[PDB]
Amino acid sequence: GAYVLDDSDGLGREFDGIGAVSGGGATSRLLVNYPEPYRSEILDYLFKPNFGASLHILKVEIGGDGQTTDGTEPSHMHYELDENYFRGYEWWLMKEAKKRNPDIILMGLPWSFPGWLGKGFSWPYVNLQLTAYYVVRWILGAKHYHDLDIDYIGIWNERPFDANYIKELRKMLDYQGLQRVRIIASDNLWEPISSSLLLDQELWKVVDVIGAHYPGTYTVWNAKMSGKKLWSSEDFSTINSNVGAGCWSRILNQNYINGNMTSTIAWNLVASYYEELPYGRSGLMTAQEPWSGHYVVASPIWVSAHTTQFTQPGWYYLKTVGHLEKGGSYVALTDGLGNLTIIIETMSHQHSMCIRPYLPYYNVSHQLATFTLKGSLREIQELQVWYTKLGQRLHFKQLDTLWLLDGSGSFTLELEEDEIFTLTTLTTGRKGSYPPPPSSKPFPTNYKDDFNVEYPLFSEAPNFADQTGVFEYYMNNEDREHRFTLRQVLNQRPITWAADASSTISVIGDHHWTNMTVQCDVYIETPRSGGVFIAGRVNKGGILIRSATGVFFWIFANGSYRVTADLGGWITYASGHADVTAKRWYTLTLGIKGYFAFGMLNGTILWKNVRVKYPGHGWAAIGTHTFEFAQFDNFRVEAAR
Ligand SMILES: *[C@@H]1O[C@H](CO)[C@@H](O[C@@H]2O[C@H](CO)[C@@H](O[C@@H]3O[C@H](CO)[C@@H](O)[C@H](O)[C@@H]3O)[C@H](O)[C@H]2NC(C)=O)[C@H](O)[C@H]1NC(C)=O
Ligand SMILES: *[C@@H]1O[C@H](CO)[C@@H](O[C@@H]2O[C@H](CO)[C@@H](O)[C@H](O)[C@H]2NC(C)=O)[C@H](O)[C@H]1NC(C)=O
Ligand SMILES: *[C@@H]1O[C@H](CO)[C@@H](O)[C@H](O)[C@H]1NC(C)=O
Ligand SMILES: *[C@@H]1O[C@H](CO)[C@@H](O)[C@H](O)[C@H]1NC(C)=O
Ligand SMILES: OC[C@H]1O[C@@H](O)[C@H](O)[C@@H](O)[C@H]1O
Ligand SMILES: [Ca+2]
Repeated sequence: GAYVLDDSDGLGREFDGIGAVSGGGATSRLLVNYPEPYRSEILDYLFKPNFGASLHILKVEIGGDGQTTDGTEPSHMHYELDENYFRGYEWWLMKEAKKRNPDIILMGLPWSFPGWLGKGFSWPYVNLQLTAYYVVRWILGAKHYHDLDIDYIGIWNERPFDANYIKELRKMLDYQGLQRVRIIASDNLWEPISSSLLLDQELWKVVDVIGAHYPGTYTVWNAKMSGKKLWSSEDFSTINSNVGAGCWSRILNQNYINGNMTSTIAWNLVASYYEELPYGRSGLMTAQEPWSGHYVVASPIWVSAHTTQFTQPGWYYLKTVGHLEKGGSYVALTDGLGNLTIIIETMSHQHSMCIRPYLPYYNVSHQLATFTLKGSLREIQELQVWYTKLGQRLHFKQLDTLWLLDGSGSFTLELEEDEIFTLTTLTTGRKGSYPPPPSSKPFPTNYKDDFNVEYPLFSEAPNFADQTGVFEYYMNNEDREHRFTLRQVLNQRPITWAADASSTISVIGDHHWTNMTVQCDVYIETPRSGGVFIAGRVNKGGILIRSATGVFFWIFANGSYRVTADLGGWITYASGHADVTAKRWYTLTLGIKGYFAFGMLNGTILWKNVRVKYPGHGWAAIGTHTFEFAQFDNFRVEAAR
């Protein structure tokens, strides 16, 4: 009915920021090859202050060469004795974010690790000092090569922690003069981390934040007892339609209200991965067409604004926050300098369903809300007003100032369903705008890449999304016909997070493609036992990469060939002998039209009119039989969608 907002009785918990994740996995893959100015606009919509999402926090995967949801991300140590601080795009992303917001808070977390850390096991805790050394090299590198200070380091995404590891990781950070860097654990459930902290003072000393995943707005008693900052360190993961923006809006408030969480971080920052990959379009905005420049500033960018443009890490929540009588919720915060921000949400059950968890139905309906400013707040007479309505929508529209000059220090609102209001003393608010970008367009139906780039800006060719193994630009001075190629660089299975395939593979193009011709030069580096393939109609990737079907055309250095229906090689379409050895350049062609396929070795037919499942559709792809060195060159694809 009436709700009091006051601070004379003290303050709530310190606010830590709203953020998002790049990674887990390859979520930003297709953002790096956006033409300008679009790439830069997209970044502005995410990171520029007083503009778009205006994020406070950027969390990135520390790549371990394993598949980690929508692809793999390259590690800084592929092998023992390898150190390279320039692979992939997270370094870049971090720099672009610091460019726009110098005060952005940066976080790193591993999902997978290179297999060599396991010392013969797929386990990152066999040698604690080795795994810590690995993780600490990354933090050092960020600083030494990119001038990036990493503020928070995690443990092992949604996997078990080892308390001795966390202790070692702290000792190791300190030893390298990284006392400044804080530790967040365990990026999984509230337990066993929370009880672990109450039972072990030494573990308690070295963990600074409890970050939990998909908590459904709630915490647990042990976490409250710990006195640690509590964060939803990964949340959201829902299609950025109105439903998703509704989900985001509700949990932004109710994570603090119900769960005492002082930060929430969305997976993922931006949908820059093929939509047909797992959890497609579940970023705060969409940017999945570098070939066209098309991007969508989706509802969740403006939901974010309603909190980020009007708060900063270091502000405090008030004690007075809660639910509304008739549905929805409200939080309020101050900076302790006379500024006050009020964020109100009325998301209806039906337009705010998150993927994890699903909420039993709850009611929201029209209501009036009366707010009264007691304590050091009574002295406020003017408040700027921002308003969003989800579902025909209006986004982040500024409304006329509200005045409380009567001396009541009180006002009232006509709240309805699926609305958000931000009431703030701050006047910096802005609904940033660039002109609309180009219209969406399918992936090009003729496409070529000869990999001829001597100093590439990124470590991998555009549009190729690795789903097992890691493919890289490769310069080979000692050959002149193939001096610039794409090379698969893993020589052993990673300490996996997902169920990586047994074969490496990178997918590309348009998932709708159904008739297509794929050509590529391939070179097998391993004698006797090596193998490579090219494919089309590849229908699954990411988390599901093991399930992928399609038409796979393999050659091996034992003088043989197989055509399979599946990446796992279980199902045979044709197989035979071929004049193929290791360490020789061969040109593969694969043609698939309706019910039939054919392969050519070096322009000459190897197999014709082999029957294949149809209809079927999916990407094109290149890859290798195991985790083995191989090269590709002069890639082309001609497709019909
Ligand atoms: C990919 O290739 C398949 C196979 O070529 C395409 O399906 C085929 O579509 C054609 C024409 O669109 C069908 O042609 C036939 O033409 C005669 C004469 O006018 C007509 O009387 C028949 O009823 C039929 O329309 C053909 O039957 C059909 N083949 C199969 C196996 O379904 C497909 O359109 C191609 N996909 C894309 C989008 O490029
Ligand atoms: C409200 O917010 C601002 C920013 O936090 C407070 O600080 C001043 O704000 C102006 C405008 O941004 C700056 O140009 C000054 O340099 C800031 N002064 C200081 C000492 O930081 C401001 O004091 C707060 N008070 C209100 C309600 O306006
Ligand atoms: C957390 O929130 C509850 C209500 O949701 C509140 O009563 C309690 O004081 C808070 N716990 C803290 C800040 O430790
Ligand atoms: C929700 O509550 C309102 C107000 O009490 C009521 O009019 C409406 O019938 C309720 N809807 C459901 C499905 O419970
Ligand atoms: O909902 C999808 C997300 O789920 C999390 O468990 C994971 O950390 C993310 O990488 C992503 O897969
Ligand atoms: Ca070349």
